[PDB]
Amino acid sequence: MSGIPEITAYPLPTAQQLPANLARWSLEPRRAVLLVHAMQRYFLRPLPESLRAGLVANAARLRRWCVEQGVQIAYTAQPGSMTEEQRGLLKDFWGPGMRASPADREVVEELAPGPDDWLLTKWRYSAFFHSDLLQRMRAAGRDQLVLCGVYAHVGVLISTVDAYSNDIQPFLVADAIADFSEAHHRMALEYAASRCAMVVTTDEVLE
Amino acid sequence: MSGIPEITAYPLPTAQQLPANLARWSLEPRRAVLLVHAMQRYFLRPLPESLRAGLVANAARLRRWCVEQGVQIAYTAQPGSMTEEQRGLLKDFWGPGMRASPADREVVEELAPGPDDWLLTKWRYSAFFHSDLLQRMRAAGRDQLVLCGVYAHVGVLISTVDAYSNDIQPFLVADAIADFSEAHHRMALEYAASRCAMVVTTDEVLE
Ligand SMILES: CCCCCCCCO[C@@H]1O[C@H](CO)[C@@H](O)[C@H](O)[C@H]1O
Ligand SMILES: CCCCCCCCO[C@@H]1O[C@H](CO)[C@@H](O)[C@H](O)[C@H]1O
Ligand SMILES: C=C(O[C@H]1C=CC=C(C(=O)O)[C@@H]1O)C(=O)O
Ligand SMILES: C=C(O[C@H]1C=CC=C(C(=O)O)[C@@H]1O)C(=O)O
Repeated sequence: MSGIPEITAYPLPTAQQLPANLARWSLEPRRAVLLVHAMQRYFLRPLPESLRAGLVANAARLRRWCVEQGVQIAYTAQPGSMTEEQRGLLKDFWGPGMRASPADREVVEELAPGPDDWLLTKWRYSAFFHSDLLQRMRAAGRDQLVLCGVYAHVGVLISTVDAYSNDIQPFLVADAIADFSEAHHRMALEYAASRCAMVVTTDEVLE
Repeated sequence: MSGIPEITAYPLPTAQQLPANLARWSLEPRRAVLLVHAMQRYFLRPLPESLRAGLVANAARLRRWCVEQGVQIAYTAQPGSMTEEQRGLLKDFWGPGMRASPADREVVEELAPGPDDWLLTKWRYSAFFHSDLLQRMRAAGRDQLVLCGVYAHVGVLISTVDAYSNDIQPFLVADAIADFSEAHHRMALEYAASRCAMVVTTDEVLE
């Protein structure tokens, strides 16, 4: 009862297909965190292999640049086997959710965390919710957030909104996210570019 | 430089045009708060009069039922004349924002707050952000939230998401909200019904 629908293959958007950004922010490595959002085996299994492959190749490219440039890396991941109390109203849309087993909860090996990277717990749509993401960013002097991962219109977008709300400038990497469908993905970008982030492609980040 | 686009008249959705709810929550007055979200003069002036009139008539109907049934009423409102620091990244999409003058910041008279109603400050998209909404709901023993107001896809939706995330069951009143366009409004409902709320009409609440 995952609540996650059948996902049909679609192309990741190119720079030419992105909506116009209304903001004018510019990414500075020294100010930034890369949020690798919910790239757990359980959340990537629903993706068709072509989409999975495109997503993980770009996120990996992105992560390597970030490490080379001194961008702080952060992963969010659900603990798995949430208690009823922990699960709360996620139950109603998404069932009991993934198990606390390596097969479900592991970050996929192509994005394997390194010793210096932050490991944050995901409870709800926003990566900041009941995590110490905000506190860590403040204590690290980092006020920009680069987002990649899944699902574009759900946790990725809501995390973007929350960062924005905390006066943290977000950069949503349009082809290093994936979603339930092309339309969901496109609408997440449209929302971001006009309401809370700079929408960019992986190449655009790498310059 | 409000950032608010020209809004063209459109009909509020009827029960038959609503997306299917995936949740099964049921509103109990004793558990609930009615959030009258950003119904300030400044935010309603961009609406064409037909849309304004439909919105305020349904919100008023809703508020009267809520009072008759013992539902706690709460208003959110921006202080106006935000400092640069207070305004933060809202500046980039929405300019300096409304003034701290009655002409901008007042709740519209058709929804005039009463002495028992909560007055909460709005800073960002989510009504909970830097307000004491959550704290008050917890201390009042209320764990359901009925939302009306503007703009459907921005603060109304993000507030709905935040309530949901705090295991507070939301009820989004589809024809007691308004938005930048019909498509924005419809997509907010689609999002809500499948991700964070029961979507209902004013009549459906009044039974
Ligand atoms: C910016 C993001 C915009 C998303 C607009 C609608 C998002 C919710 O879309 C929902 O997806 C479900 C499949 O998961 C469908 O079954 C629902 O009918 C549909 O409304
Ligand atoms: C669930 C809510 C879905 C909204 C999908 C897109 C929302 C943002 O829509 C934006 O509205 C602007 C006018 O304000 C347009 O100028 C932008 O081009 C458009 O992308
Ligand atoms: C990958 C996300 O997880 C959520 C979305 C679908 C299923 C979930 C679950 O089973 O818990 C999440 O709540 C995200 O927030 O985008
Ligand atoms: C009515 C809202 O205010 C926001 C939306 C547009 C302009 C705003 C402003 O000028 O501050 C808000 O940030 C809402 O969150 O939906």
